This record gives sequence, structure tokens and C-alpha cells, in this order.
Amino acid sequence: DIIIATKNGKVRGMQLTVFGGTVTAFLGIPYAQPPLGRLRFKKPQSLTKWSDIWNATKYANSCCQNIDQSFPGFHGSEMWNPNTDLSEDCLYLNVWIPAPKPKNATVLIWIYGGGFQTGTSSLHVYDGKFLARVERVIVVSMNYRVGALGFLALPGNPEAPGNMGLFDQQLALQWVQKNIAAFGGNPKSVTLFGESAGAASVSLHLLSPGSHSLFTRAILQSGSFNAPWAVTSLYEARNRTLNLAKLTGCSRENETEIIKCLRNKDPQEILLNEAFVVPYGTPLSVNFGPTVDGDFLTDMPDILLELGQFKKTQILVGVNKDEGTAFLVYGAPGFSKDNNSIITRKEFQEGLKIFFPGVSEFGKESILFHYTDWVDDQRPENYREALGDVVGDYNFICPALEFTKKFSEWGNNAFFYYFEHRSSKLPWPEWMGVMHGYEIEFVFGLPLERRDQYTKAEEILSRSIVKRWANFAKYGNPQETQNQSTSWPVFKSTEQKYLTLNTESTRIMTKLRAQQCRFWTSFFPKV
Amino acid sequence: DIIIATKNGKVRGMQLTVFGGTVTAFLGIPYAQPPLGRLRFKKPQSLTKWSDIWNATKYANSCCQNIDQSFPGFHGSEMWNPNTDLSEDCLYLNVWIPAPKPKNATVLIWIYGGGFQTGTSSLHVYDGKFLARVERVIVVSMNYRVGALGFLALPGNPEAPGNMGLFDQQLALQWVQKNIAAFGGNPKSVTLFGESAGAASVSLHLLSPGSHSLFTRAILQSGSFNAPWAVTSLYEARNRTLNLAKLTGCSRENETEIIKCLRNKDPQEILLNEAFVVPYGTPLSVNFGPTVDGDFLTDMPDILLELGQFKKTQILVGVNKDEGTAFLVYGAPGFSKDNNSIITRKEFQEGLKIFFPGVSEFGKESILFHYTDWVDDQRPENYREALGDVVGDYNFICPALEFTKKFSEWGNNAFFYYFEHRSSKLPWPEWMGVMHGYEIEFVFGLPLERRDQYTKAEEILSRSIVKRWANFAKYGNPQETQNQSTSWPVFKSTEQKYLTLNTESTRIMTKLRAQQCRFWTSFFPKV
Amino acid sequence: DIIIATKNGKVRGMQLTVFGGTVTAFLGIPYAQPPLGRLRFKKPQSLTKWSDIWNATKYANSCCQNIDQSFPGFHGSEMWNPNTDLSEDCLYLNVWIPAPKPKNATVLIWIYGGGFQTGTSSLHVYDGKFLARVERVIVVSMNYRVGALGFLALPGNPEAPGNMGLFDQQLALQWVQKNIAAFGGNPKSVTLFGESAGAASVSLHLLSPGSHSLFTRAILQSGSFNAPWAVTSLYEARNRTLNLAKLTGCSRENETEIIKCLRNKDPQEILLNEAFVVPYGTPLSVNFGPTVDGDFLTDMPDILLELGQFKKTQILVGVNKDEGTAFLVYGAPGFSKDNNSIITRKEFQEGLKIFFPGVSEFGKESILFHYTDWVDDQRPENYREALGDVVGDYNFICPALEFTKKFSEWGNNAFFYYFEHRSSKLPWPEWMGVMHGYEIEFVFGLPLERRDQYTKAEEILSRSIVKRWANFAKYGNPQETQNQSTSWPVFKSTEQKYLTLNTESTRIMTKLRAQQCRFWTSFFPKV
Ligand SMILES: *[C@@H]1O[C@H](CO)[C@@H](O[C@@H]2O[C@H](CO)[C@@H](O)[C@H](O)[C@H]2NC(C)=O)[C@H](O)[C@H]1NC(C)=O
Ligand SMILES: *[C@@H]1O[C@H](CO)[C@@H](O[C@@H]2O[C@H](CO)[C@@H](O)[C@H](O)[C@H]2NC(C)=O)[C@H](O)[C@H]1NC(C)=O
Ligand SMILES: *[C@@H]1O[C@H](CO)[C@@H](O[C@@H]2O[C@H](CO)[C@@H](O)[C@H](O)[C@H]2NC(C)=O)[C@H](O)[C@H]1NC(C)=O
Ligand SMILES: *[C@@H]1O[C@H](CO)[C@@H](O)[C@H](O)[C@H]1NC(C)=O
Ligand SMILES: *[C@@H]1O[C@H](CO)[C@@H](O)[C@H](O)[C@H]1NC(C)=O
Ligand SMILES: *[C@@H]1O[C@H](CO)[C@@H](O)[C@H](O)[C@H]1NC(C)=O
Ligand SMILES: *[C@@H]1O[C@H](CO)[C@@H](O)[C@H](O)[C@H]1NC(C)=O
Ligand SMILES: *[C@@H]1O[C@H](CO)[C@@H](O)[C@H](O)[C@H]1NC(C)=O
Ligand SMILES: *[C@@H]1O[C@H](CO)[C@@H](O)[C@H](O)[C@H]1NC(C)=O
Ligand SMILES: [Ca+2]
Ligand SMILES: [Ca+2]
Ligand SMILES: [Ca+2]
Ligand SMILES: [Cl-]
Ligand SMILES: [Cl-]
Ligand SMILES: [Cl-]
Ligand SMILES: [Cl-]
Ligand SMILES: [Cl-]
Ligand SMILES: [Cl-]
Ligand SMILES: [K+]
Ligand SMILES: [K+]
Ligand code: NA
Ligand code: NA
Ligand code: NA
Repeated sequence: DIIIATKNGKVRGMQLTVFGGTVTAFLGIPYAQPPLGRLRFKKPQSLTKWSDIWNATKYANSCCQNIDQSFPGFHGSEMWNPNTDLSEDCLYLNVWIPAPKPKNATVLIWIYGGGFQTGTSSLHVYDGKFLARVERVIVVSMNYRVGALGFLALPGNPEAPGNMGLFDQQLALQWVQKNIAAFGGNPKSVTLFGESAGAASVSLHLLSPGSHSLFTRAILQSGSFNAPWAVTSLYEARNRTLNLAKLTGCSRENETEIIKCLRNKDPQEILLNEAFVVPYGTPLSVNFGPTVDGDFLTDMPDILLELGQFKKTQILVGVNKDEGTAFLVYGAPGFSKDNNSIITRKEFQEGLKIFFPGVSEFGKESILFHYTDWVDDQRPENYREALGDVVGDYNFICPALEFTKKFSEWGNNAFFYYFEHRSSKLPWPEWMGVMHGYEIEFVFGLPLERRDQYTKAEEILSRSIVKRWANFAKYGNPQETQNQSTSWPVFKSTEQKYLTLNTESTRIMTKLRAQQCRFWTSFFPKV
Repeated sequence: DIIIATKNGKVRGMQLTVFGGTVTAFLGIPYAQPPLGRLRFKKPQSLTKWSDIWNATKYANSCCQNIDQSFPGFHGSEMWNPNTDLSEDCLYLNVWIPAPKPKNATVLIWIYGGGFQTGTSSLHVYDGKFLARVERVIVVSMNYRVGALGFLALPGNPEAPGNMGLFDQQLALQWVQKNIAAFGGNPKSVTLFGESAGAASVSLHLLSPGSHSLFTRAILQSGSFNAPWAVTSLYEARNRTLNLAKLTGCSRENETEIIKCLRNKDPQEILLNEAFVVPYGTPLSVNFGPTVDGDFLTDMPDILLELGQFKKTQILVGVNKDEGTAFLVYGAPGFSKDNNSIITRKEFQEGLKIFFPGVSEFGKESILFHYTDWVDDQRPENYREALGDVVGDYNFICPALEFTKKFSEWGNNAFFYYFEHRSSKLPWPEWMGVMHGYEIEFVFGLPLERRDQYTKAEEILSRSIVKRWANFAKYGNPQETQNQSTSWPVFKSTEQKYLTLNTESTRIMTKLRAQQCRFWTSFFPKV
Repeated sequence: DIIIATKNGKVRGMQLTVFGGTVTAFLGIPYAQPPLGRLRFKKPQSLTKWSDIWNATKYANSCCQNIDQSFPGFHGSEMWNPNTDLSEDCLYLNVWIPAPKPKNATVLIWIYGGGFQTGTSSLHVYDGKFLARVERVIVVSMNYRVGALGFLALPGNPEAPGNMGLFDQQLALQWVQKNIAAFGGNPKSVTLFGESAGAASVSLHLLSPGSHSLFTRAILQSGSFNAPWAVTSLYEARNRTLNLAKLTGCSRENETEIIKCLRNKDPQEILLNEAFVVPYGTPLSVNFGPTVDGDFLTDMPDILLELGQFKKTQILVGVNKDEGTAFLVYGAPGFSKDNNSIITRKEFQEGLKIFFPGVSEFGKESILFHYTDWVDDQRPENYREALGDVVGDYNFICPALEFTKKFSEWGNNAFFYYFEHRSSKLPWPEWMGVMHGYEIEFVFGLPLERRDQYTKAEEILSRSIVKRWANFAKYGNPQETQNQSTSWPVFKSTEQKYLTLNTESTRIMTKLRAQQCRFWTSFFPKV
């Protein structure tokens, strides 16, 4: 029976057996007033406090969200769907601590991705028990609001100010500051890590004055706020809020009246209308996401990045070799997870329409030109691979690299990785390669479980990643020092060294995607 | 009558005459609850407090320990045996202060060696009266628990958490922080110094967060925690604790029950069984020593060293020219302190078995290969000298040099010495050369006593060492500035300058044991 | 009527007219209990406090001291004799402030010289009214005890611990810290300046931990503690105290009894015996001066200087072109202030005996050799000039330069001057050149007074010195920025730039007395 006294009252955890040892799991601790009724669309409000013992022995409700129904029965898509009841009552967090209770352990705080429209902390591939067991760190993860319920913005209006889910994340960091010592944690040694939209969140906490003292350092897996899906302009955000009102029958003259009406809608009516607030979407559409609110974010984030206005600390940043491929089967013509998807030039052309719907003809021809100068054989997979690379380079890899250059130009140490191992168990087909999201199970140490059908080479690779992430969190330096590992150099503009993560041999390389990123970073923005 | 008010009450010292002046000695001040009964195997508990005057006019009990009985009646071994009653009631410390009472004197705190299985602060060669007299520093030394009573580990279990004797040392540093100003000491100018296991302790205080604010700088004489005898793995430590239980009839199912039973054993039964907790020992075996406990030591120390996680301050590190020779007469075949020990190739081979019992045949042939390429004469002492060098280089000199490179790579000033003077009075034979432990009497200034049969050259050498150690403690720079001495350069990786200490001429040299340490440091660990 | 409330009570000043403006002078403010009766030979004790108004309208008693009677009626010697009653009741200080009262003025604190055997703050050439008038700084000066009454040492015995007059100076700095804001001063911007023994005092405050927070920066005019007259060894100090006891009939067995007896002697009996505590003196003898007391001075000062243990701040240091000449007429044979003093080789030889009484024959021949290799003419003044240079280089110039190299090697800015202007009014004869002590009237701005028979060129030179000293005190940089002056470079070891101060043209030169100082600094000490 393990009971911890928190600031707001007692909580009871549960003991788990993990690799011949024990971890204590406190699952579903609340960290804010449930955001219901008059609190829908508002900043999270602080927790009242309880007497008696709160039982943190099961995962809580996931936040309301639309679900992926493109591949019913298929584990490759379905593993990302929520595995707890959906509810507006979802502001809870999880804590995994080593047993015996540690004395002053580093804390790793996970922020899930999902486009800021989806996601939940309770997914199997984010289970923190393995990290707590093996590295003796404490792992924390939180649910935060997503979609319109988390990001609806009528900027400047506190009834719906925008960025509510980012404030949810913030309030959970504050909970760790006030409470984690009771669990044997060091509030002075907190590292945020997150993937995709979770990585873009981590990058925005580096920018938010109110987050600066709530953590020590940051890890960004395939995401950063300068990615083109990551931040909505004030103009598109007001437009979206108003389109949502049109569709739900809540157009009014007074803006506060609009929100009042929106608070009477059932969550379903709101979720059903989210896809249509926009005239054309792509598979990467973020209809309701971070905005410049004058509160969480004081100015356009590209300006803060460029002018050095962010927390000074070390970062670890990385991407997967085939980021863009998972998205091609959610609308590009000629793609299928169930065949080899050899597409024509005409199909490639139509795919650019799917992925770059607002872009001029010239803009799209410039993409085709940069990506279809073949080298040179008449390989049939040319157009299929080019489309995946287009989508991965624009959306993930070039923004990650550019975030990393700009951040390290102000004097701090940065480490960059390129993940290139395809899981032996991936249910998606082979042409999709080393997909977006499929490093996460390596970072959380799932292949450390022998029962679990990963190869030996994969266990060893995961074990080494876990040690490098942990050494980064504790010490600021992602080395694996005992096993003659390749030493991981800092990423500097100029040399731009990065480390490859793979099962065969780990390499130091330079200037990842140099020709492609010159295209996306210096030319495409002008288009 | 000299009485000092401490935090826990009054203590009375005694006045000594030393070189026509006076020193006040407070011998046997307690600094913790005696660790008896239910306190055996636990962290030291803080002192209650007394009324009336505590008389600190004699050395206290030394901690329980096995004694060296290899050479009964021989001063060379017997001078290292305890010279006060053994008792579990042994947590006391000594203070020597100049007379008249100084105003804000630097403090030197001595930590004795003995393998973490033996040792005591009351030995003649650790008498602090000469340093206090001549350099006007205050000298403090403490008894700390050794053997299973000090280092038994069932890691994570507070009944026997491990590292108890290191916590004893810590609690004595805390006593100096709270109390030394009353004696005319500056708690802000404390230097730790220690030899062998005492030097490895000093190096672990550089690593322990709880020790960081309890001292200013560090001196390491023939020892550092990366020496292969200095730290026990969790795995060997649990195994040893359980083997100890088997032998004492204390195997139980509940671990806390094991410890409860262990607390009913007479100390002798525990001491008698210590040698056998291990399947084969060597003369350097440390059966019960420092472990990674999650408390004193938060992670494997080689990781902390490599990643720069330790107190930033100057260090003084050194070794003796023939470290390994003293050990050859505690089991290598063909050695004797009573003859010249000319050994054959076959004897050298068997000696490697004595010193490298768990090592593969290949591992041992690789030692023979590196050390027996003769230059080149057919000198009969070849194999005898090679064995001493093998044992000194692996166990002391290469680990000291590697500690020193890694520590100074993070920006702090380091000074390295090579002691090469054989005492005119050494009772051990000539082939043993400049032995392990025989600088200590020079550091404590014993040859400053003319009555004492050291040569003039030795008095002068000791006087100069004492001044360099004192200048290091007070000022961070071990120079002797008045007598046209050789200026002592800082040790940097790259140049690796060190200073030789000898009676003839003091030299600046580079890259001590460069070829040997490449062997022990980069190859041998792989074996 | 100008009345200032101090910590110890009200004081009344007087108004002076100075160059068509007003200065307020508070002369004779007490700063310690008078050191009489049982307080003779002890550290100064803090002031009780008074009611009613203390009248600070006249200079106080000067401390007991022997007087210079070598040239009765001669202004050149007599201007340095005390011009107020002598009394053991002499711990007072003076304050000159601009009118109107300034708001946060820099403070300059003057410490007079006189061999630590003589001197007083009330001399005409130390009048601070001109500096306060013209630079709007506040000037403070104090009387401090001299001779045995100020420096008698039985080291470690608080009845006569040594350095009492240095503690007098310290207690006056503390008075300025606690009280100067009431006078419109900035306790955060205090510069010490002093000449000869006063300059050596300033250099020892840079070394004393208890003085570190009592001032900001330092100016050293012809003096520093590494000069060979500036510090007495423990051995000579005990010997002197005991010789004093022999002569006064106070030899006892108990040392505290010796001091008790010494406290019954009339001050005259003590002063009369001071010259004889030593077997042979020279004209630069300092019979009772600073010692290493373990209190003011924690270790030998040459060690602290060399190892960088002193306050980190800017210094201004300088010397006069003919330091040594004033001393030749107090005992060297063949010298007279009343003729041209052309001396023979034999007279030069005897003069070395006067100035280097304890030195071997070899030591003295080595001086003759270094200084009498003529260039080359058979000029009759050769030996006369050589003796002056011997005495100035050994006693003042080489020690000042060496202090300045060592101090600036630890990173702080240093400025060095060479004063080479002979006052138009000097009453001493022409062969004595630019004498020791005759910059002081330039620093205090006496030639700014037109009524006063200095030339125009001298007024301008003084005005420029005053501005450079003031800019140094206020800003750390002794520039005169408005009148196209020669920019004063920092003194670095390596280049060793210094500035010449003269009436014609001000020059930047390098490596003052390079060949002579190599002799005194690297060879002579071995002799
Ligand atoms: C792989 O499967 C895809 C997905 O269906 C096939 O794409 C279809 O091809 C037809 C022609 O029969 C188009 O008119 C359809 O509209 C496509 N369907 C969709 C739903 O996009 C593709 O042709 C197959 N490719 C292979 C076998 O190489
Ligand atoms: C020096 O003394 C040693 C120590 O005894 C001798 O070693 C023994 O040599 C014998 C042969 O007589 C071996 O079988 C023994 O087992 C050795 N004894 C032990 C106890 O180790 C050595 O031979 C002598 N060496 C000399 C005189 O050069
Ligand atoms: C200048 O005056 C000095 C000082 O008196 C003269 O020195 C004396 O010379 C005589 C020879 O008549 C020595 O025996 C004396 O002992 C010296 N007297 C003292 C008191 O030192 C010196 O000769 C004169 N030099 C000149 C005129 O060039
Ligand atoms: C944990 O470590 C920090 C520094 O990182 C320290 O200030 C803090 O007080 C520690 N707390 C413990 C050991 O409880
Ligand atoms: C280091 O290597 C060993 C195998 O030689 C393995 O058991 C262990 O998991 C490795 N540790 C890390 C952190 O990679
Ligand atoms: C001793 O020295 C320190 C600085 O090293 C100072 O802060 C402290 O207060 C001093 N104490 C004394 C002189 O009592
Ligand atoms: C310096 O040298 C002298 C002998 O010339 C000697 O008496 C003294 O002990 C030496 N001091 C040190 C610190 O070595
Ligand atoms: C004088 O200047 C200092 C800084 O040099 C400042 O901190 C202080 O308060 C000032 N006092 C005044 C203007 O009274
Ligand atoms: C600057 O020069 C003028 C004459 O041109 C003079 O009156 C003044 O005293 C000078 N100031 C200083 C500080 O030297
Ligand atoms: Ca999977
Ligand atoms: Ca010895
Ligand atoms: Ca004059
Ligand atoms: Cl085309
Ligand atoms: Cl390159
Ligand atoms: Cl062989
Ligand atoms: Cl070299
Ligand atoms: Cl001659
Ligand atoms: Cl030059
Ligand atoms: K090898
Ligand atoms: K010479
Ligand atoms: Na489903
Ligand atoms: Na014995
Ligand atoms: Na006179």
C-alpha cells in the first residue's frame, strides 16, 4: 500500500512487476478543475483539494476527440486511437516512480502528439514503467485538451482565448514543480519530451515566459513549432471559430454570445463540425491549434526564434527516415497500404494538389522540379518515393533542422539524430519504410521486453536509446559511455553533425537533406 | 586548561609541546550516536548532546576490523594495525589546532585507507600535530566503519543500504562545518586528503551531491574511485551480503529478516566470515566497499566522471614509484620480504593467477605480452619487477592518471606528483623500492623531528611537501615560493605535466606510464 | 554653522575659503578609545559615543614619536616633523568636504609615511582642502600609532599582538564605511592613497581579509610591502621586544609581565630606547613595523602576492626619479646637504657598509660591481650618483615595479608612473635631484595656489596630476581626457609600459630600470 501526500491530498498508487523489479504507478491523478459547463473553452482552473485518498490505479478519461476510422480492425492505425472513455472531464496525469522510492530522481515529462486534434497519455507505446524500472527516472505524462475544445480562439477574449491545451500542459508542469518531491523527484531536473505535435508543444514551452521555470531541458521527436502545420494565424483562427459557429447554428452578433451558445452544444456537434471549418484540408490539417494569443505566446514564434528570445538550455532533436509516408494513404490517389503503390507522374501531380491545396500552379511545379530529377535509372518507384520525401521534408525534417540551427546559434548545446530503423513488427507495408511515430516504442523501451517478439538487435538498440535519453535528461549530454559507443557530437551551424540510430552501425554524418532543405527553407516560403 | 564550546557541548583538549611551541589536541570527540544494536548497518544518526565536559584527551576506539597477521613482530606490517581497542562504538574524530588558537585557519581533513576493510585515524603516521605546529593549519581526522559493518549492502533497503562508512565520513565533514569556527577554523576553507581507499573516498565526495558544500578542495594520494578495487557492483554486493548470511546461519526468506538476524551475531562471527563471501580473492580484494546506492552515489561513478557531474574545484593527485610491490608478498609464489625474490617466468605466470583470478587465459597472456618484452639484457630481476609494475599500474597509477585527465577536462586546475623517494628507515627490503603508503609520513612531517633518525635530505624534502600541501589547501596552488623551488605546472590533457618528488632534484616530466596506461585503460577493460 | 550627525554623535566643522569657493573641514574627529593605560599596545577599541557637539575645528594630537633633529632650523627636514602636540591620545581623523555638501562623492583616504616610526596627518603637504575644492572629492586622513607604541609584537599575545597601527588605520576605514554618507560621501567609492610606509600600508590592506570590504581601489606612492624595510620577521620582532625590555628594565620571565611592566614606562623611556633594539641600523631602519600576526596578516606577504591572494581591483603605483638621495646625508661618509658631495670609491664602499650592514663582503662587492661599470667618461660625480641609485633601486623602485608585475598578473588593471620633476622651491641642494616625498605636494594640489611661488608649468603639472588621481579614484582610469593629454596605458608584465610625469613632455616608456631590477630582484635576494 503506497500512499503519497500531495499539495491537494492523498493519492494511492499500484505496484507493478517489471523485469524482476517493481515500479509504483499512479495513474489518473487530477491536476485541474474539470473544464465543463461555464469552463469549456477557458484556461484550466486550479484544483480545489480533496480529503480522503484519491485512487490513482487506472488510466483516466481521454479528452474528446475525433477518431481515425480509415482502417477499422487494423492495428497500425488503431494503436493510435484512445483506449479510455472520451470525456470533457479529462485533465489528469500519470506518475511512474522506481521502487524503492528514489531520493532525488530526474523527471521526464511526456507530451503526446496527434495534430493537436487527437491523442492520449494512456497509449501502450507511452507506458513509462520501463524507463522508471531501468533508468530509475520518474516519468510523468498528462492529458491535455485537443481540437476546438483545446484550441478554439477568439483572440483576446478570455471566454475562448486560444491555447487552452498548451495551458493544460503548463498547469501539469506546475503540478510537478509543487508535488514531485513527495514522490522522490527533483523539480530542479525536469526534461520535457514529446513527438510530432507533442514535440511542437515542447518547442513552444521553450518560448513561453510562463514555462521557463517549470523545466530544465527539452527533447523534440519529429516536431517543432516552425513546422507549417504547427501554428494557426489570428486571421485563420477567427475565421475558423466563426465557421464553426455558422455550422452549429451559433452565429451571433456579440462574440461572447457566440461562445455562450457554443457552450450549450453537445461535444459531438462540435467534433462533427471541426473538419469543415476549413475550405480544403490535407491529411496534415490542424484545424484548431496553437495561436499567437498574447499570453502563452507573446509574439510570432518565428520572430522569437530568430531573435533569440527563448529559454537557454540544451536540446535533443531528431527525425525518422520516412516521416511523410504514413500520410500518403489518407488521400493521395494511387496509394494503398495493401499494395506497393507504384504511382504515375500524373498521380504524383494530383498528390501535390492533396498536400498543397492553397498553393499556386508555379509553387507546385517548383516542387515537382526539385523532386523529380531522377538519378537516373528508370526505376518504377520514383514517383512514389518522391511524394513521401516531399511530404516528410516539408512537414517534419527541414523544419526540425532549421529549428535546431537557429536555437544553437545562440550558444546552447544541441544534439540531432536521424532514426533509420524499421521495426521488425511494423504492421504497415514495407514501402512505407521507417515511419513517422515508430521511434517512440524504442524511446519507451518496449523492446526491452523479451516476451514481446522484437529481435535481439532491437532490444540492444532500444537499450542504448533509453540510456542516451536518460543521460541527456540527467546530465545534458546524450552519450552511452560504457559500451564503446559512437560519441554523439553537438550540432553547430556550420558543421551540422548528426547521429544515425540504427541497428547495424551508428554513424556521425553532416548536413542532413542539405539540397532539399535549401528548397523548403529559402525558396518555398516565397511562393 | 583549554575548553571549547561545541554545538553538542563542552570538550577539553590537551596541550602538546612540538618543536619549541604548543599544539592543542582534542582526541576522541564523538560525532554520531554509537552504531549499536538496532543501529548496526544503518546510516550514522546525529548526536544527542551532552552536558558536563567531554574529555578529548585520548584516542578513541578504532572500528571493528580484521587485522594483518602475515608478519607478526614486523614493524613494516604492524605499523598499519590499529593501536586502540576495536569496538562497534568507534565514530569519533580528532582535532589539532595551533597554539595560540588561530583566527580563521584552513582545515585539512584526513581520511585513512585500508581497503575499506581496515584502518584507523590514531596511527602514528597520521598524527596531525606537526602540520598544525608548522603550517598553522587545523587538522581533523575521523574513524569511519569498515568491512561489512561499514559497507554491507542490500541496495534500496534502509536497514542495510550500503555506503554507511562513506556516510560516517560525511557526517564528520558536517561536524566540521557546524563546529570548527569555535576552534578557530574556517569552515569555508576545508581540504580533504586521504591515501588509497581514503583517496578513493575523497574522489567519491567530489561526486556526492550531499558532500559538495562540506569542503573546498581535494588531495588524492595513491587512490581514486575508478581504481578496479574501489567500487562493488550491485550484483556482487547482493551476492556478498547473501553469502555472508549463508555462512553465519542467517539465510531467511524476508531480506529484512536477514539483517535482523545479522544484528544478533557477535562482531567476530561477522569478521571471521568476511574473507569467504567471495569465491577467490586477491591481496587487493575489497569484499565490502562503496556501491551505487541511489543516495550517496546516484549513478555509476565512471558515468558521472565522464559526463562532468562532480564538484568543480582544484585537485592534487599523486602516486608512488613502486605501488604494486607491497602486495606481492601476500600471495604471489616465489616472493618473500626476507630474500631478493628473483622469480621465474612460470612464477610470474602463477602470480597473474593470484592477481587476476576471474580473467580469461587470453586476458592474462595479454598482460604477460605487454609487460615482458625485455629491454633487453638478460637481467634476472626482469620478472620480479614486471609483476610489481603490473600490480601498481593496474590498481593505482593508471586509474589515478585517468581520473586526473577526465577531471581536468572540465576546466579545473589539477596537479599531479610522482613520489620517488625511498625512506632511509623503511623496514621492508630494497627490491620493494618506493612502496605504497610510504609518502604519508612525509606529508605529515614526521621527518621534521630531528630526534627521529631521518636524514637531513629527508627533513628538507618533508618540509617542502608540507608547505606545498598547505599552500594547496589554503590557496589552491601547491607551490613552495621562497626557496627557488621548481614551479609545479597544472596537469592538462594534451601535455600531462607532472612533478617528481625526490631528495635530489625535483623535475617536471610528461605523460607518466604512457605505454602501460594505454594498455590498462583502452585495451584491458575489453578483456 | 555646519553640524553633521555621526553614529557616535554630532560634530561641528569649520568653513574655509579656497580659490573663491568654500570647503568644510572637520579636523580632529575621534575614531577609537584613546589607547592609554591598560590599552597601550592593544588593538584600538571602538568608540563609546558622546552627547553634545564635538568640535572638529583643529588638528588633533599627533602620536608619540621620535623627531628628526639632524638639521635643526632647516625647512627641508623640519617640514616632515609633527606640527601638533605629541600624545598617546592621538587616534583622530580629518574630513574635508566640498561646499555645498556633495550628494554621493568619491572618498580619498590618505595614509602618511614615516617608516612606521613617524608621521602625522596634520602636515601642510597633506592638507585635503585643495582636492575637495577642485575635484569635489571628499578627503579623509587619520593618525595611526607608530614605533613600538604602534608595532611592538610578542606574536600571538593579545596584550601586544603586533600591527596595532595597521588596525588603527583599519578602524578608521570602518569609520568611513559607517559614517561618510552623512557627510555626502559614497562608502562604495573609496580609494586609499599613501606614500612610503603609507604606500606599504595601502598594499597590506590589499592583502588583509578584514580590509577587503572597506575600500574600492588603491594608489601606492613610492612604497609597497615587499620593500626590504616594510615587514619585520617574527624572529626579529620577538628579539626587538625583548631587547626593548632589557633596556627599560622590564625583562621578566612571564611575557605578559613584560608587557605589564612596559605599560608603566613613561612614553619617553620607550621612545629613547627604540633606536637601540637593533645591533646596527641604517637610515632606513624600521625597528618596529608590520609583522605576520595571524590576524591582520595571515601569512608571509610575499606568498600571498605570489599566489594571488589579495583584493582584485585596479591600482595606481609610482616612484620618483631620485628616491635614494635624501638618505645619503643621514650617515653615508662624504655626503652633505651643504656641498656637492663628490665622493671617492672608498667612500662609496663605506656607504654600502652604512646601508647594508648585515650583508657579506661578497654581497657588497656584487653591488659595487653592478653599479660601477662607468659609461664611461671620468665624471667625478660617478660614485655619488651610484650610491643614490643603489639606495633608491633596492629600497623603492625595484620593489614597486615587482609588486606591480605580480599584482597585474592576476588580471587587474595597473598603472605605473615615474615622477621626474624637481620642485622649483626644493630647499635641498641640486645633486639630490627629484627627491623621495616631493611628489606629494603635487598630488595635493599645493601649486594650484598662485600666491605660493611655484612656476606656471608647475601649476599646470599639479592640476593634471590631481585630475588623473581623481579620475582614477572615481572611475578606475587615471586619464586626463579634455586637454589632449598622453593617454596612460595599463602596465602589463611583458610590455611594462609606464608614464613619465614632468613639466616638459609626458611620455610612455617601457621597462623602467630593467638591468638594475634584475640584479635586486633575482640575484641580490640569494646573497
Ligand atoms: C493499389 O491500390 C490502389 C488503391 O485502390 C489502387 O488505386 C485505384 O486505382 C484505380 C484504377 O483501378 C483508380 O481509378 C482508383 O480510384 C484508385 N482507387 C482509390 C480508392 O484511390 C492502385 O491502382 C493499386 N496499385 C497497384 C496494384 O499497383
Ligand atoms: C625466497 O623465499 C621464498 C619464500 O619462501 C622462496 O619460495 C619458496 O621456494 C620453494 C622451493 O624451495 C617453493 O616450492 C615454495 O613453495 C616457496 N615457498 C613459498 C612459501 O612460497 C624462494 O624460493 C626464495 N627465493 C630466493 C632465495 O631467491
Ligand atoms: C662636503 O661636506 C662633507 C661633510 O662634512 C665633508 O666630509 C668630511 O670630510 C672630512 C675631511 O675633512 C672627513 O674626514 C669627515 O669625517 C667628513 N665629515 C663628516 C661629518 O662626514 C666633505 O669632505 C665635503 N665635500 C666636498 C666639499 O666636496
Ligand atoms: C536534489 O538536487 C538539487 C540540485 O539539483 C538540490 O538543491 C536539492 O535540494 C536536492 N534534494 C534532495 C537530495 O532531497
Ligand atoms: C552494455 O553492453 C552489455 C553487453 O556487453 C549489455 O548487457 C547492456 O545492456 C549495455 N548497456 C547499455 C546502456 O547499452
Ligand atoms: C574567514 O574567512 C572567510 C572567507 O574565506 C570570511 O567570510 C569569514 O567570515 C572569516 N571569519 C573570521 C575572520 O572569523
Ligand atoms: C627554505 O629554506 C631554508 C634553508 O635555506 C629552510 O630552513 C626552510 O625550511 C625552507 N622552507 C621550506 C618551506 O621549504
Ligand atoms: C551612491 O552610488 C551608489 C553606487 O555607486 C548607489 O548604490 C548609492 O545608493 C548612491 N547613493 C546616493 C545617491 O545617495
Ligand atoms: C585644461 O586646460 C586649460 C587651459 O587650456 C586649463 O585651464 C585647465 O586647468 C586644464 N585642465 C586640466 C584638468 O588639466
Ligand atoms: Ca508497433
Ligand atoms: Ca616507516
Ligand atoms: Ca617643499
Ligand atoms: Cl507535365
Ligand atoms: Cl561536410
Ligand atoms: Cl610460455
Ligand atoms: Cl612530451
Ligand atoms: Cl678595490
Ligand atoms: Cl621595449
Ligand atoms: K591486445
Ligand atoms: K652575481
Ligand atoms: Na475502432
Ligand atoms: Na600483532
Ligand atoms: Na625642531
